[PDB]
Amino acid sequence: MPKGNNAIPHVHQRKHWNPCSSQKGNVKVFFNQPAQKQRRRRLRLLKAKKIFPRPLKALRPQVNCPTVRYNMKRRLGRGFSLEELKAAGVKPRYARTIGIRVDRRRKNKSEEGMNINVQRLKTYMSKLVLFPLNRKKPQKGDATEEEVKAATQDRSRYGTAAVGGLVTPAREAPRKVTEEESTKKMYKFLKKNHSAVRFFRARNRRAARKEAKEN
Amino acid sequence: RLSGMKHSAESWGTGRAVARIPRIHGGGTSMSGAGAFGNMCRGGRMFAPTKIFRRWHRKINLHQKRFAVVSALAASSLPALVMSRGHKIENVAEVPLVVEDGVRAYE
Amino acid sequence: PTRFKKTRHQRGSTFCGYGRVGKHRKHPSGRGNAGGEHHHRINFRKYHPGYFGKCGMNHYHKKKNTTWKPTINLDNLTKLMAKDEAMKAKKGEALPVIDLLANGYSKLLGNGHLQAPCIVKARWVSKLADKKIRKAGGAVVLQA
Amino acid sequence: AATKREAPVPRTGIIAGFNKGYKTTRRARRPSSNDRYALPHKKLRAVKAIISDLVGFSPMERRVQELLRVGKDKRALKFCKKRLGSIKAAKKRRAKVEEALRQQTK
Amino acid sequence: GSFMYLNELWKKKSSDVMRFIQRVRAWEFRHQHTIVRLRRPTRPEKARMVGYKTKQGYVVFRVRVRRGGRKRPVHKGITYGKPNTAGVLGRKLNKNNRVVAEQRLGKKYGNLRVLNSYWVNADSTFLWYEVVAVDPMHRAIRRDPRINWIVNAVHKHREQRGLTSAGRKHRGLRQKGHKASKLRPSRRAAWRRNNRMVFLRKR
RNA sequence: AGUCAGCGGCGAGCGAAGAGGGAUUCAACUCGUUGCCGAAUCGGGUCUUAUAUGACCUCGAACUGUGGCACCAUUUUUGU
RNA sequence: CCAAGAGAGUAGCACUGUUUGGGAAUGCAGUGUCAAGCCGGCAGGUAUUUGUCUGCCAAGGUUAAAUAUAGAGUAGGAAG
RNA sequence: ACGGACCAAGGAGUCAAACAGACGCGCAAGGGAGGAGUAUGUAUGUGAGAACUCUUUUCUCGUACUGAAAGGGAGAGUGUG
RNA sequence: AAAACAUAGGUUUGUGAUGCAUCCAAGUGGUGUAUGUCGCAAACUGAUUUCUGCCCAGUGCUCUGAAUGUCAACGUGAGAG
Repeated sequence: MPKGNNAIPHVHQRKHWNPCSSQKGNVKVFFNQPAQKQRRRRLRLLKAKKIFPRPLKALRPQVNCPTVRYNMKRRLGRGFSLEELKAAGVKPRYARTIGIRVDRRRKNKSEEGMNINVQRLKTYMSKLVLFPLNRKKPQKGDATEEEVKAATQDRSRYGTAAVGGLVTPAREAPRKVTEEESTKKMYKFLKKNHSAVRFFRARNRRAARKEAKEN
Repeated sequence: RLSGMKHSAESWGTGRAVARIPRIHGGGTSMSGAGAFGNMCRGGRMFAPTKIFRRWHRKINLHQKRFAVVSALAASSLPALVMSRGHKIENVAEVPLVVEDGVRAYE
Repeated sequence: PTRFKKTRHQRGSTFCGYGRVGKHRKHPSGRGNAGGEHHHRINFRKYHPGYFGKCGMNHYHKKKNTTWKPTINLDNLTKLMAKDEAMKAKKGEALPVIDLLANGYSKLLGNGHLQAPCIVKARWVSKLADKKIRKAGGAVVLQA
Repeated sequence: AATKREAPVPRTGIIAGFNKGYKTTRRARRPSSNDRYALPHKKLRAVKAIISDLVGFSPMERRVQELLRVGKDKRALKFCKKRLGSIKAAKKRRAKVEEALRQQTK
Repeated sequence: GSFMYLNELWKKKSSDVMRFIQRVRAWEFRHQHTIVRLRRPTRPEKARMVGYKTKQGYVVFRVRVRRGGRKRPVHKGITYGKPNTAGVLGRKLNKNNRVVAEQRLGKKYGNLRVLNSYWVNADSTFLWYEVVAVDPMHRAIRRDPRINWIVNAVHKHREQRGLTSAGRKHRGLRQKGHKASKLRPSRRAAWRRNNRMVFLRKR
């Protein structure tokens, strides 16, 4: 066979379920994708057209969201926070009618969220049109101005009324350490904090031993 | 899906004076016993059946795809090349011959 | 592509260059992994030493995100940092501000020797920063 | 139960080492009405008990009871654990028979 | 709600008192034919709470199914095979008896839709479940906009697709994510998923 | 992530989830245990009304169908 | 002036089997056994007791849309 | 020793992962998006898996390793005292 | 196509119906048996004739035998668990 020194024994397609003259079977190519893209697209656009008075995206909260790896990150998450919604004031049911999500399984871990959210909420609202009904009095919420939009077409992305992110940026500092930090010990010393917890821990040395040594 | 491949045909084996392949099952047909399944048989499989993932497809590096074009854009006006390109114009003058955008409205 | 393949070069030729000796039909003489221990031993041992057995210890249902990576070392940072800064702050009368998070990471391990005190809003450090940052009058702010 | 829910947890103040990520601003959770969960919703008790009474006991219940009546009371270690399954349950039965008797006795 | 009593009372299975009740039932079935319509449940509490609400279209069945387990039927009990799935009373039987039961009801007529069913009794022999079955043809029922969902195309049976909660039990549905897992897209579907092939658009 | 999860003559061979990004989504829903109750508030039938409704029987239905309420509430709670 | 009305031979446990990558058990099925002071119940991937602490609140009941079509699918395009 | 009476037309080394080298090829501690999604007319169409892309978020792999672990962790700069 | 088998003829077991024998996925399933020791079942021997020894250690079988070696679950009581 040829002599070439290349990257040992490989190549893969010559394995299981690649339907041969047999049959099988677990098939799911992506070649549909153009079409699919279009399927997403063509539809999406076409959808807009239909819906049309409507701002499309439905307001949801903003969150900082998971993990360590995500500990530092925010995403506009699912749902909302009834509590917040409450805090702005708004009947959830009604909110649903407005097209602002709701939730429950947002259990709502901390303060910040409200704060931010009320502003989000508010902001949408600031940017509210609300359509009334004629004959019937605009009134109910005080639904507004017929010509004002143009409700239709630009569907909308809610991000406009209340945007995504938020963070705080920190700057320039001619100083600090001099007050202190150059003494601040971090050659372990500010490891100590962890250390203690580790060390005194359950099956850990400082809780058992010490106590034992004591009696 | 299974082009060719289709008789309940079996290999006849050895002692039978003959190459030992699959052969058509059935009589009268006068396909009766004729070599089956594969490659070499009439109407059969071919060798290597025609696979679904061919790599009809690719990546291209983005920098690279573009970069390339980028060389090309210059060479869209490296005139000799352009002429050489089957492009001719006796007319030839400024390379590129840069034209009014006013033209665009001509109906 | 078809034309490159050896095959093209190798027709009229039986063996496919496999050897006239070795009429190695289309079978394994081996097959997948296994048999490593008898007939492939020397190879196996040799080329993939440390295998099998299992030993040390384990952490079931481990959830690796939770560990997801944190580490940077020093000079590294400055580079991320605006050069203006990095060609300036040195003195200690301007400590430019670095938020680790954007950089990713979380942990600081030694190395580097920098070229301006600055602030790193940093999450964890080796021993060395007490001897580096600190030595530098550069800075760590641990997060809270 | 409400012994588990009230002005909790002013978490503090910085990551790791017994305190962690952020000095909480511990929102007002949990108005969680599923702490309605039985309690002595009086109804439960009332009914359960009537009927409980109405049915008398189980063979076993009595059986263990005997053990008490003597005082083979590490016994039923088994009965309660095996018969009822699990250690809690065991406990649960244990009260359950015992009580009933003890007060029943007066 | 009297059921509150009823229920608890109903928990008292293991007792003499019950066992009277049981016993009569245990002669009654034991006397009785295999599957019977009922003019009402014998365990209303479950029935009503598994949803029975007093009007036509709601049909009651009591059903008898042999309990026990089963043999792997094989002629003459011989397996060639490699060892593994062996034994006369080998493969144990994945589907549940209730489910079969329901299913057998499902098979039993050319109509009924199991709304659900509950066990009522078992003896040394038979399990009894009292089955809440519905016809989806009564004009009142059909009229009934609450339940009419029942009418629809997916309801050309149900029970054999595994639609009771119990069926769904053997069908495995738990939402506890890491005890929810695999079956969540059926058994199969997920298999199809999980053992997918290299569909990579580009490469 | 074919993975530091891992199973496994532990070998062969196998082997996942969570999160993130993301598509799609304004998606969410009932009953049974709460006084529900001045001839069941129901339903089937009938008959009106051009349907409900009206109406009346039937008689399915007080072994309980309605309505109300449904551990997110109701304001918990107390402003009774 | 108070209430405060949430699913059982099921859950569970043993046992067996089967089944799982799921590990001193991922389920299921059979069989036996068989739960709730409600300071509860369920979950929190090394057995346990034991205790906290952390997340939910099962065991009845319905629910587009985004997905599939995998070979044997049918109306009507587009193609290579 | 086998196979080989004759002539047409057939008739056999494929697709393909990670991966090792080689080589061209891109950029370079980053690189590779990548999933998607948006996006506006050429005008069939269009606001191009495939056109053009185009990309904030980044994602993902890469730009220290070592320890079973618990866990740590590199100018132990150089030089210097 | 026989020196084979069948075969009458020879010999023993097993076995009396809530049974024996026996078929069976299962069922109130089957068959022997629409029947009952002059019965059935089961095997061995192979007309008539004539005779058929010794061995029960072995190895089976058999045993209503013994009874306290053993032999599973199973229970039973015993420690924070």
